[PDB]
Amino acid sequence: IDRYEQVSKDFEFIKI
Amino acid sequence: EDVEIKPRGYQLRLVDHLTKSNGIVYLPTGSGKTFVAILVLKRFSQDFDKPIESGGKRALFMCNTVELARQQAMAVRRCTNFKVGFYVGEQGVDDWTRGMWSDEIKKNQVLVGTAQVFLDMVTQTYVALSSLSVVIIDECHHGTGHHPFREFMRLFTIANQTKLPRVVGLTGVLIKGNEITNVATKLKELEITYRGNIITVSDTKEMENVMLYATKPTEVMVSFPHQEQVLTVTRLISAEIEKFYVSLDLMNIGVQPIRRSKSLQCLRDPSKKSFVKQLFNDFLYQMKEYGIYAASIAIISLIVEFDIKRRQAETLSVKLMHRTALTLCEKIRHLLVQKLQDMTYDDDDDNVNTEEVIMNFSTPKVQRFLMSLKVSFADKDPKDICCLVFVERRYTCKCIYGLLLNYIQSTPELRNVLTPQFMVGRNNISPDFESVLERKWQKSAIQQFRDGNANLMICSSVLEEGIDVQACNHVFILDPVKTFNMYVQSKGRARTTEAKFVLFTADKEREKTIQQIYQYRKAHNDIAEYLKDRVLEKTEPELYEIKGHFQDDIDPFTNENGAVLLPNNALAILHRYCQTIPTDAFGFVIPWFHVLQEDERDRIFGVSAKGKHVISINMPVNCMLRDTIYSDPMDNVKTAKISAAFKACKVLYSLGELNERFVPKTLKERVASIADVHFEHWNKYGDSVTATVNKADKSKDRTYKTECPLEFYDALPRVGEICYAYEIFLEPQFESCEYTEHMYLNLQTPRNYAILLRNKLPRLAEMPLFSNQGKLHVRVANAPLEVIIQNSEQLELLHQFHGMVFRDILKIWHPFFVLDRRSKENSYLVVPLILGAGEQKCFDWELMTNFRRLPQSHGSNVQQREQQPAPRPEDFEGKIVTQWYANYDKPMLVTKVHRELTPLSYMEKNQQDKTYYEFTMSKYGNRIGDVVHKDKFMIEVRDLTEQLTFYVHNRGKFNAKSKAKMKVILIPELCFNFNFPGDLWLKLIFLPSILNRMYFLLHAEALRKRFNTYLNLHLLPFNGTDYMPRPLEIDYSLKGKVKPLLILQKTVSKEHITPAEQGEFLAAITASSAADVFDMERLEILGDSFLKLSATLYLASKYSDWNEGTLTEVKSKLVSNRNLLFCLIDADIPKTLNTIQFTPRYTWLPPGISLPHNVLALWRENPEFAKIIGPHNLRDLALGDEESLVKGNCSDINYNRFVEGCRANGQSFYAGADFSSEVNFCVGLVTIPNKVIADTLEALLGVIVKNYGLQHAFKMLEYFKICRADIDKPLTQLLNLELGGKKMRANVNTTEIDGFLINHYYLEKNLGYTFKDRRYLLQALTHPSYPTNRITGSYQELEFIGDAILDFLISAYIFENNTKMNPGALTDLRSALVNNTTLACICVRHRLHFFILAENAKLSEIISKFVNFQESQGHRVTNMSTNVDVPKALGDVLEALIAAVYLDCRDLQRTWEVIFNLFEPELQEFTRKVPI
RNA sequence: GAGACUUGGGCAAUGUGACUG
RNA sequence: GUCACAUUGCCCAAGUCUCUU
RNA sequence: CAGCAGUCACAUUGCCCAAGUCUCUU
RNA sequence: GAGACUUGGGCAAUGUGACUGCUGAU
Repeated sequence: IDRYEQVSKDFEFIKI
Repeated sequence: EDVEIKPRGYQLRLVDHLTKSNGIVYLPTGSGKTFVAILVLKRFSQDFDKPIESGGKRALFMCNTVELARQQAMAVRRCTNFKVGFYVGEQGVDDWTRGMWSDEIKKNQVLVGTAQVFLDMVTQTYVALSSLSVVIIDECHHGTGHHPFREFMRLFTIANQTKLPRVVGLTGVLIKGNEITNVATKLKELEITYRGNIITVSDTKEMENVMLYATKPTEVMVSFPHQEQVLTVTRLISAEIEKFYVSLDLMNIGVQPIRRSKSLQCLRDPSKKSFVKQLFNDFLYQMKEYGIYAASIAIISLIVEFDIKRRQAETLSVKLMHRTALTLCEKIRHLLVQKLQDMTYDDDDDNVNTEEVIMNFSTPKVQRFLMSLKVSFADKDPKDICCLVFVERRYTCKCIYGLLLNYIQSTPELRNVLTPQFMVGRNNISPDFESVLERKWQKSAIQQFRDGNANLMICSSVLEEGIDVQACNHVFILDPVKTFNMYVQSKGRARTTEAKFVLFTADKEREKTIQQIYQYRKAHNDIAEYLKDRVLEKTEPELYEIKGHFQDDIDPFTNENGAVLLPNNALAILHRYCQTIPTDAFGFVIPWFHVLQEDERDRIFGVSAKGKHVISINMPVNCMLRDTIYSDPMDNVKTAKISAAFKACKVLYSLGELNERFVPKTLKERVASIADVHFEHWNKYGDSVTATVNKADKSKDRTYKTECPLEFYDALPRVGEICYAYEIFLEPQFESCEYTEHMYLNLQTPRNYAILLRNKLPRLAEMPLFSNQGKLHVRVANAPLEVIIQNSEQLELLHQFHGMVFRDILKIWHPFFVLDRRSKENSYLVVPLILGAGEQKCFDWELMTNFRRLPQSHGSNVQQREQQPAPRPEDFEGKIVTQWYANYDKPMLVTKVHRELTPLSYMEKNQQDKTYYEFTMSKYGNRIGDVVHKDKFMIEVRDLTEQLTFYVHNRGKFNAKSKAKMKVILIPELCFNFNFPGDLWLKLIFLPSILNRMYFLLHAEALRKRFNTYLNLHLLPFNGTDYMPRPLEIDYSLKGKVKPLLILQKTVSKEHITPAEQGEFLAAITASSAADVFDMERLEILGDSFLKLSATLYLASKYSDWNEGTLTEVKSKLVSNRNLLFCLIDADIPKTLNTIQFTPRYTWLPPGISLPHNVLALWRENPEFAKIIGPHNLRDLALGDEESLVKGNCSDINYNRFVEGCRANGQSFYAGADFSSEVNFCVGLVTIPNKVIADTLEALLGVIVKNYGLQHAFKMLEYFKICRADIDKPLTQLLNLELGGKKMRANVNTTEIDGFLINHYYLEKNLGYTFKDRRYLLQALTHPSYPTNRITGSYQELEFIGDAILDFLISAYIFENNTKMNPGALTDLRSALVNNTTLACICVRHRLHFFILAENAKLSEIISKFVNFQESQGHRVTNMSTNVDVPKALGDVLEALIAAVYLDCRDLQRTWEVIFNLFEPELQEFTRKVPI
């Protein structure tokens, strides 16, 4: 693998 | 603190119910459960100050951790009026005694401490359990299993089951573990544990306002992808990582102890080999989990930790492996940084480039962590940020910290607001990254967080329980939640309002995490359902519950005084006891455990134990029991192990072994051993090893009685016996001058006085007697003249002659004396001898037949002198006269006769133009009418001295008496004449000074014979011997190769043994107070030094399994003056010692004369009249002449007088007065202080070592039962006394020597003694700080014996080579020659500091600065500029190296040669001015 | 040769201070 | 192990008186 | 007595991973 | 797989004691 896979900036602090 | 401590709405009823019965409270953290515990103490504060023995009580506050112990100590000190005892291990508790514990209990009304401390306090029964009013239990949810809370709670059943202390349980979470299903099955375990009901606040809704202080935070979660993608470089680095694992498996490190799995399955690698494996496994886990940039700092941690491990490595083999690991870690760092630098070609913005490289190489989980923190903070105020971040592992904490610093620095929005911190549990990792271990930061990270310096808190599970922290505004759980209690307490750590709880979860494991969180929610909601649904009933009568719960394990053991041994605690005490054994080079100090094979169960206990495991315990090679003990049949390996340990402890204690207090068993008693192996004879005198006296000079001045010598007892002759007469020779030393004519001529005359003895005498050497004219040498006749008492009247006449001589001619008499013929103590007669037939002298019976009554001087009148015949001129030549007209009765010695002078005499200097007749008429004409015989005769006379104690050396000086003295002439008829010749009178004056040396000379001869018989010296020079005359102790203040020492030369050869001169023994007898020319004091120093050397060597040889401290503290009592006094008293010596200064006129009893026998009987046999009669009563016994010289007893009037003397003393102010000081000499009693008896003991030792050498002196020391003989072999020589072991010798072979001895020939080139065994040298050069001390020891043991060796050698050299120095300056210079500073100067001059092996911070610089100072000062001995500290180690290095040199050949001559070669300049420089 | 007597010097046994190992 | 300062005893230097003519 | 630091053994609670045994469901 | 139990490596927290090493003051 050349490099890691970037992840999306946006998300949600979903209630658990 | 404050008055706002008014209780919350719930605590009052809680403490109310806690009084009725045992209770446990379940409230969330931050609700003041500590305060309600303090309230419980307040309610139960009735009986605190009263002592236990009077019925008083106290309380006990149980704790879990030392940090929480300090926290609760602060919490109880802030708002209580009692006194609290902060008890923590590793100090005090293991060294305290019952007195200190009880005294602390007397003052402290409540105590706080960890669980095991209270376990040891209670099981060992320092105080009764009933002495505690209440017991406070923190973290009661741990009260299950083998945890110490349950172990202590077990003690309640076996103890007195009445008036039991109250127990209260406090916990934020009630259940620990994942067995949360059917929680009622878990609550009842803790309930029956404390036999108390669980209680929770019923008004939760109304009291939730207080719970706002512990508000439930909002619960959110972040999901991240967990794709299984890994970079190439990881697969590369793993290859050499596993290669290093394989290579380390092939390492050649030294031997290691037994290590294997918990259940004793196949072996496991040692700690020094598996620690690096574990560290690399953790590093790989971190790298895989958190990303490459995380590894970029994890690797730095690995290097900075392997560097510390290398620095702390003792063996050289470990250093190479750590260097290889360090190189591999450097390579890993190189690859990581190479990957990072191969990335980051896109942009030149260094801050943005660093931020984007942190974002990129980070794993998606850590990336989500980063952006979640960024969006949570978003450059808000620092005071708004207060949170805890919980991860799993310690290196995880450190790595996350290291990457978070870089991430914060890479973002200006977070640079000024985030200040992270980290700390972990007991595995204390260094909190620094770029520096070696040199940090000293007293304030812990918790204190730093409390100060507000740090805002973001990274922490492991250490902060989940117990520690109270500010109410943080956020909680981020980076790692997945795994346990219910951890989740509950983590959610409770967001204790403030508006707090946020953030959990990070994987995308592909999100559903199971949600399910698990929901399960925890249901469990937490169901925790309170058991108490809510509980039927309202007490928790008391079910004792069977506790009995069954506590009887499942192994039953305990109890004995007298209430001491109880916990079976679960047997392993610790067994290991502690087995660690006290003297280890070998690689001896194992732990029991060896070996489970028996399958078919070996029935070989011991039978077929009944097929499934029940049985294991044997193997004792170490130096245990008290060398056999093995087998376990009872148990269903599991761990229970079998604990049962075996418990049985081994029981067996050890049943022998006296296993310390009663259940301890490694061994202390002051080790001493007791040797002690009584020695001080056993103290008990018969009222003393013991533990008894000391420091008041009223008790056991310091003791009364002793004296016995006559063996040759004067029953020496009185009788009728029809062969009597022996030894004449006395007086040789004049002073020249014949005008002032010394008479003292020469009349003292050289043949007429002498001699002693009549019924026994034989040895040959007595000549001694000097100092008189006014000079010195006189006296010698006794070697061969006596045999005579026989042929008639009773002859013996009576001789005894009367003796009595009247002692009564008159010397005036040494007292009114109460009686002429003694019955008592045989020091009884003999003195008689004069004259030529009767040939050269041999027979009895001068003319003297005895005339001088029964001495001529009484009387006045003669003119009529009497007219009738008196004219005296012939020869009637006065040599006779004694005295003037009767004068009141003086003093005798007058005739010097010159006058046949050519007339009473109308010639002129004189004073009475010029005057005659003696005119002078006598003018001066004494009142009592002379006229001189009738006034023609043809006068006499020239000179007086004689009155002094008797002719011991003073300088009393005989004549420098100022050389001046002119008048010539005195008397008229004959006016002075009364004695027929006694002054020839015998002049010699007879010296008699007491003869007898008071003859006494102690016979005593010294007896002692010499005893000490020559016990040491079997009966050779030629000891039977036909000739004794050298008396020597003079001048130092009594009364006016290249080496020369072999004379003290040791008579040890390997017998020709050099000088015969023990009687003068030496006499000097050893005479104390300082005797006021004589010789003394014991000089020999005392040498004797003491020899005693010290012998004691140290003997103790270090018999007890090679002890430490130098115990050896010193035992030889102190062995050599103490208290021991020597009792030893010599046991030797019954004191009857033969010379202390008093010979006061003859008052205290020296005459030999054949003593006070009446009835007085002796009724005043010595009666204890009620032992010392009630004083000298004032004795002097009144002026008995009659027949009542004193023939009858031998007192009359009735004198009987009443001396029987009422004591009563009159008891009826006057004389009552209670001391009648023992020099007035108890009648029975021969003498008062001598212990400093005399001891000093005489080592004086005899010094004489013996001087005359017979070291070997015979050490052999004689055995006679005094101080150096007790060994049972296996009685004893051996002082040399070749085989001593050594695992502390005086290196425990490595010759191959490992050179690895510790970099240079040996370069030390040889200056020392000069080629070692044949370098182990002693290595042990002497091994400093305690060196890492080898844990397996090999230190140089202290060799230093201890080298000190004594050097001390004795220097003392002997300064003794023998300087004959006229008072012990003072002599041993004073010794101290200058044995001082630590001059030893350091010797060490630095000979450059021994190169080879000294040590590892310490100051010590590294002190030696260098001191050697530089000495080189700059030119090796100038201080015995200084800018107070430079002396390296006291170097002196101890020399003190151990001297012993190492000695032990390599066991010869003292080579040791002294080496010492002289070392010390040659100092023994020539110090002797001049002896710098003090 | 001895005592009486004072000035100072020298030596050894008790109390304090301090040094060496 | 040894030294310095305050208390008894011994032996001297100075000088004095008494005793021995 | 106090501060700081080093080495090593043993003890307890809980936790996941792998393997195996029995009861038991399938 | 549930339940009973065990083995082994692994993780975190807790605690004891032994050994020696500093530094300052008494």
